[PDB]
Order: sequence, then structure tokens, then C-alpha cells
Amino acid sequence: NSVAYSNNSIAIPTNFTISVTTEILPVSMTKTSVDCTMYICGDSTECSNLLLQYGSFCTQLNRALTGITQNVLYENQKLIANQFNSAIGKIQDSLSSTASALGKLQDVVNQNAQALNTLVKQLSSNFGAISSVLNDILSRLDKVEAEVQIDRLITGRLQSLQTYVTQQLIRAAEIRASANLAATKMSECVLGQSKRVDFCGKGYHLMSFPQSAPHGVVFLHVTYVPAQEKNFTTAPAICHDGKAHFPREGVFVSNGTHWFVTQRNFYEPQIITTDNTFVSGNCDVVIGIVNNTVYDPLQPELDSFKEELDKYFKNHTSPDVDLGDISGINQKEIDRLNEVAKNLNESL
Amino acid sequence: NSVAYSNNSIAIPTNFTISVTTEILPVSMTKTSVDCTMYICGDSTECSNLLLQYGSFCTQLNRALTGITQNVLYENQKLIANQFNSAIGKIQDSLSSTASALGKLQDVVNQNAQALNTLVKQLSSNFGAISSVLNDILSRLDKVEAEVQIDRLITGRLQSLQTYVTQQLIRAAEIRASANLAATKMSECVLGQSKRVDFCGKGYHLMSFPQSAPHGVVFLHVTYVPAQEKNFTTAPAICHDGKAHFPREGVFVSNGTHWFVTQRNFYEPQIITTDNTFVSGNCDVVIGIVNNTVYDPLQPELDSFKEELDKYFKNHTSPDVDLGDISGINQKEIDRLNEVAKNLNESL
Amino acid sequence: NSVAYSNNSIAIPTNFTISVTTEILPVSMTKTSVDCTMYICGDSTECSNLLLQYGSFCTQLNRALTGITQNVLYENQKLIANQFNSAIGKIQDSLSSTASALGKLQDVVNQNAQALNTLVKQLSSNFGAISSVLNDILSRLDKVEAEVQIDRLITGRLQSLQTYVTQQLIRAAEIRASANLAATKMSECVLGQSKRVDFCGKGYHLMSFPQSAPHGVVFLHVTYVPAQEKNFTTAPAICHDGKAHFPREGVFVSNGTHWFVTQRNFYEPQIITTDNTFVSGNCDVVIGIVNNTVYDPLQPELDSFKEELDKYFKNHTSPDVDLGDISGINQKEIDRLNEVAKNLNESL
Ligand SMILES: *[C@@H]1O[C@H](CO)[C@@H](O)[C@H](O)[C@H]1NC(C)=O
Ligand SMILES: *[C@@H]1O[C@H](CO)[C@@H](O)[C@H](O)[C@H]1NC(C)=O
Ligand SMILES: *[C@@H]1O[C@H](CO)[C@@H](O)[C@H](O)[C@H]1NC(C)=O
Ligand SMILES: *[C@@H]1O[C@H](CO)[C@@H](O)[C@H](O)[C@H]1NC(C)=O
Repeated sequence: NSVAYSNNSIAIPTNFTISVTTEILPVSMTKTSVDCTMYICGDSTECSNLLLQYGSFCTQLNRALTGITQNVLYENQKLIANQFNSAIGKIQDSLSSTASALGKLQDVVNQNAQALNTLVKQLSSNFGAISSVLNDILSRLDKVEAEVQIDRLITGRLQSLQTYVTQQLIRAAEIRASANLAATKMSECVLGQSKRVDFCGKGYHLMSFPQSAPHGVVFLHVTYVPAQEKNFTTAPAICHDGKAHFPREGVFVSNGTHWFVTQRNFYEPQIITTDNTFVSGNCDVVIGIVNNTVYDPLQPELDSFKEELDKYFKNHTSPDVDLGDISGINQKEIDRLNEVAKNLNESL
Repeated sequence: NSVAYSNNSIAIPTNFTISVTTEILPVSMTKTSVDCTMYICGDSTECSNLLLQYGSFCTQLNRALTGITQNVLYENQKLIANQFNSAIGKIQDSLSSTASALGKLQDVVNQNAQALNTLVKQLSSNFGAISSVLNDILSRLDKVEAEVQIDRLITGRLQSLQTYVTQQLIRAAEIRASANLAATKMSECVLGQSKRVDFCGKGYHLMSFPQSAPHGVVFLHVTYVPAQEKNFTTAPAICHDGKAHFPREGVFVSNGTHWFVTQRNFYEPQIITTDNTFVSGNCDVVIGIVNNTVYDPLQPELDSFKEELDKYFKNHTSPDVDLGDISGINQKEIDRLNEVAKNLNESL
Repeated sequence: NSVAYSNNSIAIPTNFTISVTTEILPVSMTKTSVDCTMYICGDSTECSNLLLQYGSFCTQLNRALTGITQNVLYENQKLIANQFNSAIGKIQDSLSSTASALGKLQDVVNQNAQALNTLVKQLSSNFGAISSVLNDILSRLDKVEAEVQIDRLITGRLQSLQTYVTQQLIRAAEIRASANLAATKMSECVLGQSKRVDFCGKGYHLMSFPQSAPHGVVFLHVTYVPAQEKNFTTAPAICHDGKAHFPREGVFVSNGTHWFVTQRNFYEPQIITTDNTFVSGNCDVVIGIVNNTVYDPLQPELDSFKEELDKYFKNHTSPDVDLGDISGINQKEIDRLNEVAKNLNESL
């Protein structure tokens, strides 16, 4: 017998004051379209120019927000002439061979001088070619290493603009429920005298007069409130000798000695009769349970970043460049000939 | 005494026509799961292959959407022989030294020819090595400079798909409120005869019959509407000699000469009595104010992009490459020897 | 005459059991603020350090979530001496010219040896310079080609965190409607005895007692339910000789032989009278239609990726590097002089 037969002090309205309410309801959201350049980048021209390659995403966000003795002296004469004549013929061999040698040395040394001037003109081409191609690699790699950090910050400002767009769509879907509230609250109270307490102005309703506002309706409700209420002990029902008895359109207001079915909203007692009450059987309480569970979504739970990264990274290190190490490739006769050019006159 | 005692013409229902309403309510959203490749990239294979490195984000979005004288002639003979014998010994010195010199020149010139063929084989290695390593740097840098612009456009299409997912979750959270409206509107009108005007069909309610639809309920409401209404002047209350008097379940319909408490929803006058009215004291109006402020969120306001960028940029420019400038490193005797090889026979 | 005059079996309440309901309503959401590092990257330090360059986007998401014979022998003596004296003067020319030649060969060969040691010291500089500058280009390009795949996965985890933030704002905008439901459901039932069936506990309302819970209100409703109901055939209205007749606060309960206006919620018949019914004219049914179309947004439809890419791509291929092709730049007299240095003694 838990609570259905407990008696507790309940306030029941004892007189009235006449009153009026001004109640303001908004009935209509202006389309807060966003320029996506000025939001994300603003004045800063390098990121602005990057925004064009993010495509027409800005428009896409605005679709959302815009909606919503003579013999031996003579034989010595034969002898010395035969020694001389044979010597000079050996001088001509000695000298002709030296000319044929020194003329092959002067050939090959000038062919070497030609080869080195060929090498210098070709290597001037290589250090000139590498000057231009490697200056361009340097100048363009400096541009590309300036440009992946600005995209990083644009992409984190994209999320700030997507939080802007979400909170601006969220509010517009509350506004469209407040326009449904303005529809039911217009209908039931401008087209319809209510018997509900505090709907259509504080207290109890007499009459109303709507007036417009720029995006709203305002109601003048004429109503009466309780100027003066008393706590009567009560029960919702009473179980006499195993039968439960309970009101019809009232409560059991409790007098010191008797039960009366007062109207819930006023102290005006009337006697228990089979026309003021209903009746039951066996004196039992039915117990009901209601639990208004408002949706808890499937939130997007993820692996640790190491697992979702390692699924698809290559730690490729290019080798230390080694190339060819070219450091590993490593007068007396003219004095005499000048001396004997003089000292041969001592044998003239 | 603002509005509670003003009298204005109010329409009060004068006859009825019987009527029926067909009212359609949707009570149930099909799970619009999205393939994230086909949405963002479509057929285009280079961006498709990039999508795999964005991780399983697609699934994460689908968790959401799937939820929700003889002596001097002889001394001259001694003399000339002594001059000749001494001269030839000086010829052998002159010639042996020239051979030892010209044999050191032919040694060193062929050691130079060896060194230059060593240099050409090592430099053929360097321009062949740099050919391959620098072609790869060129060929791969062209690939990497093709691949940061396609990620830009994928990342702006991600926001278009996140606006898709947000508007598809927003609608599903309206659908779940329309399924709560279908619960109260089923209960109060299929299980319960309403005393409300225009709830359960135009006019006043008699009876109803629900019928299903594929994702909805449809009600046949049987109701009566006012076929024919008259404007009576009225007041919500009247203050006689400093006491306010007001109805009980009606309005003061105003006849040319008397006040009657008509029922709000019909013209049927009844006389003012203490059983048709309540009464007050001192003739004052209570004024109430209600302002139904619907949530305005903390929207994500940001610095200018220059401040949020400059927090974390280095304008490093690599110097213009300069390297070594190798352009800054800059027969008559054989004719005679051929001539005296002939002209020495003139002294044979 | 479609449905307004059809008669069908309707259940009308025949006794009561007293009952109590416990009804639980949540009235208040704890601020689930998110550390954005631990959500997206977690422990993994390389992506963590990247998060700083995405800016204070994390804060921006937390603004949202924290809200919400002697002569001829002598003439031969003159002759041979004149031949010898003239020959030696031609030897001095032959030898002085050879010295002046061989001294220009020994000059130019050592000037060549100087030029090649100059070349090797300058080229040691070039292969040393290119060693350092090209090792840095290799070492830094390896760093930059490691650093665009981790940003890809951060940017797809950003969308997972933006789905988290959207579903956490969506739920908080349902919570703020459930706090409006707790306001009306507190007011009409703690401050006000309802005449509605199943609002304020199963059945019909007597009385109630609210009790708090940590984020909720719980109502004890005392109510009566129907312990025991009978199907009477009925019509909502009847059209006698071309006039439609219909109840006032009841239904036409159908007895075997007569029509009675029973109260909708109880079987208790009363006779048709002009005080139990309203009356009409011409016997016609008005037909009304109501179609409660719940917002279907402008969803962000996009071109194919090829069109939105091609608006802003350059397929620049750098040419195959060609450079200078240096492979296209391509003892007997000392034996004799050693032989005649010996064989000239045969003419001493
Ligand atoms: C209800 O109140 C009356 C007096 O007001 C008292 O006599 C009675 O015992 C109370 N009911 C219960 C169950 O105590
Ligand atoms: C309450 O109303 C009654 C009924 O007329 C009246 O007699 C009584 O004086 C009123 N109370 C006050 C405080 O005015
Ligand atoms: C309504 O029911 C009665 C008997 O209950 C029957 O005589 C009458 O014909 C029914 N109405 C119609 C239109 O059939
Ligand atoms: C229903 O109520 C009546 C009225 O007192 C009673 O006579 C009847 O026995 C009750 N029915 C049951 C099954 O108790």
C-alpha cells in the first residue's frame, strides 16, 4: 500500500486577482552566408592563392547556410781522313735521328696542349650546365619547402569553419522547431479559451489578443491568478474494508472529521457519493514504470595512429654520395750544351 | 487598467457541419550509407589510391549514418790529331748527355699520357655516376611535385562529405523527434476523444480510425466544424466599484444592455451569478512578462591567419651555388737539324 | 457519405483499479571536453609535433563542447784544316740550336706539370664542394619525402574528431529540448490534475508527487486504470431525413433498438435530446486533408573530381639531363744515340 493512500498536505486554491501577461515568441533565421577566403585566410595572399586549389568547397558550405818517311806520313794522311769521313757520316745519323725524335716530341706536346684546351672547353660546359640546373633545383626546392606548412594551417582552419557551419546548421534546426512551437502555440491559443494552468499567461485563462513583432508574435493574455491557498491533508484514494474509493474530477480534501471531493483547483467541499466517486475491488495498487530515455550515437573510435599509419610508410634513406677522388693519381744538359758551345772553340 | 477590461469584438461560434480529416504523419529513415571513394574521387584512380592513406575515415562516417820543315810539319801532325782526339771525347759527352736527357723527356711525356688516360677513365665514371643519380633526383622530384595539389582537393571534398554527413545526421535527429510526435499523437488520439480545437482534424473531435502507411500513420478523424460565427463585444473581466468580476469556464458576451457568461466555443448566454463568476479585491491588474529565448553557441572564432601561421615559419633561402672556375688557369731546330744532316756532307 | 455515418465496434470503458506510476525524466549534459592530441595522434610523437602546425583548432572544438810534292802535301794540309775549322763552326750552330730547343721543351713540359697540379687542386675543390652540397640535397630531400603521408592520416582523423564533435553537439541540442520537456512536464503536472489519458501515469490522473534524481525528475503519479471494456457499435453522427445529428461531449453508443449519447470514456447511456446533441443542415460531409511534411536540406553536391582538379593542374616534366661526353676527345733514337756514343770511339 505504497503512496496511493498516504496523506500529505496539498495546497488547494483558497481567491482571485485579475492579471495580464505579455508573452513574446520568436516565429522566424537570417542567412549568414560566409566568404571562405576572408574567414580562413583573411588578407594574407599566399594562403589565399592556395584556397583556389581546395576547390569550390566554400560554395558547398554556402549551399547549406543559404538553405536551412814520306810513305808513313801519307798513310797517316789516309788514316786521319778515313777516321774523319767515317765520323761525319755517324754525325749525320746522330743528328737526323735527334731531329726525328725532337720533331715527335714537339708533335705530341702540342697534341697534349690541344687535348687540355678541349678538356677545359668541355668542363666549362659541365660547371656551367650544373650551375644552371643545380641553381634551379635549389631555387625551386626553397619554394616547395616554403609552400606544406601553410596547407597545414589552412586544413586546421577548415575544421574551425566546419565547426562554424555545424553550429550554424544546428541553430537553424532549433529555429525550425521553434517555428513548429510558434505554429501549435498560435493555433491552440489565438484560434482556441484554454483550461490549462499557466499556458496562455500566469494563472487561469479568460481571453487573448495577439500582436506582431518583426520576427515574432506577442500575446496579450487576460488571466486570473490566485491572490490568496491553504494546505489540506488529502489522499488520492481511500480503501474502505478492502475496496478502493477515489474521486471523479476532484481530490479528497480532508476536514477534521469527514472526506469531501473538492475540485482540484479550488476549495469548495462536496460530500462523498457514488456520483462524486468511482469504486474498485480487492484494495491492490498496480505499479507502473516509465523511463524516458532520450539518441547516443556510434561515435567514431579509431586505432592508435601508429597502426593506421603503418598500414600504408617507407623509411627510404638515400646513400651518402661518393664520387672519384682525383688526389690519388699522384737544366744541367742545357748548361753543358751552352758550356761546350763556347769550349768547342778551344778545338777550332 | 491596461487590457483586462478593454472591450473588443470577438468571434464566438454561432452552427455545425459534420466533416472528416485524412491526416498523414511519418513515423519512421533508411540508412543512406556512403562509399567514400565514389563520393569524393569517383572514377579517378590517382586520387583513389591517395584515399587509402587517409585511413578508415569512411567507415567512421558510416558508423554514424548506419546508426542514427819536317819537324814543324810533324808537330802540326801531333797538334791536329790532339785537337781531334780531344774533340771526339767531348762529342761523346755532348751526345751521351743528350741521350740521357731525351730519354727522360720520352719517359715523363708517356707518364703524362698515362695520367690523362687515368683521368679520362675516372671522369667518365663521374659524369656517368652524376648522369644516373641526377636523372633519378629529376625524375623523382617531378613525381613528388605532381603528387600535394590532389591532396588539397581531396581535403576540400572531405568537407563536402562532412557537410553531407552532418545534414544526414541533423535530419535523422529530426526524424527521431517526429517518431516522438507519432508516439504522443498515436497515444492521445487513437487510445484517447480530444477537447482541443483542430488537434485530431479541423474543428471539434468526435471519433477516429488510424490506418498504416509504409513509414507512417494516417488518421481518419471524424469532426464537426463551424458551418456558420458572430463578433460580440466582450471583456475578459469587469471591475464593479473597485472589485474585479470574471467568468468561470466562459466569456462575458455583450448584449446591448446586459453581460452574459457565454461558453467560449458557442453563443449561448447565461446570467451573471456567483456560480457563473469569480470575484476579486481592490481592482488591480498583475502584469507578467514571459520571453521564450530559444541555444546560441560559442562559435569558433579565430585569429587572423598570419598570427596562427607565424606561431610555428622559417624563410630559409639556400645560397646561389658557386664552384671552381677552370677558365682562369691560362720546328725551326728540326728544320736546321735536317739542313745540317745534308750540309755536313759539304765537310766530308 | 464516406465514414462520418459508418458504424463500427468501438471499445468504451465498462471498472477501475487504483494504480501508481514511477516516471523518470532526465532534465540535465556533462562537458565532455576533448584533448585533441590524445584523440587524433595519441602517444605517437612525430604526428603530435605536426598537430602544433594545425593551429589552435582543438580549442575551437572545445569552445563548442564546453558550451552547449811538298807543295801539294801542304795544300792538302790547308784543305783538311779548312774543312775541319768550317765543320766545328757548324757543330757549334747545331749544338747551340739543340740546347735552345731542348731548353724550350724542358720549360713547356714543366709549365704543363704546373697546369695539371693547378687543375687537380681546383677539381679536388669541385668534387669536395659537390660532395657536401649534393649530400645535403640528398639528406634533406629524404627528410621532406618522409614528412605528407602522416598529414594525410591526421586530416582523416580530423574528420573522425569532427564527427565526434557533431554527434556531441547534436546530443546536447536534444538534451536542451528534454530540458524544455522537463519544464512543461514539471509545470502542467507538479503545479497543475490532468484530464488527459496516460499523460501523468497509465490511466486517469488523481494526484502526483515529484522527487529529484541527480540529473532528473521522477514523478510518483497516482492514477486509476481500467481493471475491466465492451465494444458497442457506434456512429460519430446520424443524418435523419437530410439533417446530420451529432453528440455534445460523448458518442452515440448503439443499443439493439436505440441511440444513446454515452460519455466517450465510460458506458453510461443517456437519451438523444437537443441538450445532448447538435444539429446540422443538408446532410453533407466536408472533407479536409492534412499532410505533416517534416527540413530536407540542400546537400552539398559536387562535380566529378577530374573537373574540380583540372580547373587549377600542370603536368610539367623536367627533361632528361645530358652533359658533356668526354670520351669523344680521342725509344729508337735513344737506342741509336747510346749506340753511337760507343761506336764514335771507332773514329777516335
Ligand atoms: C488521513 O488523515 C486523517 C485526518 O486528517 C487521519 O485520521 C488518517 O489516519 C490519515 N490517513 C492515514 C493513512 O494515516
Ligand atoms: C476572499 O473572497 C471572499 C468572497 O467574497 C471575501 O469575502 C474575502 O474577503 C476575500 N479575502 C480577501 C483577503 O479579500
Ligand atoms: C448501425 O447499427 C445499427 C444496429 O446497431 C444498424 O441497424 C444500422 O443499420 C447501422 N448503420 C448503418 C449505416 O448500417
Ligand atoms: C464492476 O463494478 C460493479 C459496480 O460496483 C460491481 O458490482 C462489479 O462486481 C464489478 N466487477 C468486477 C469484476 O468486480
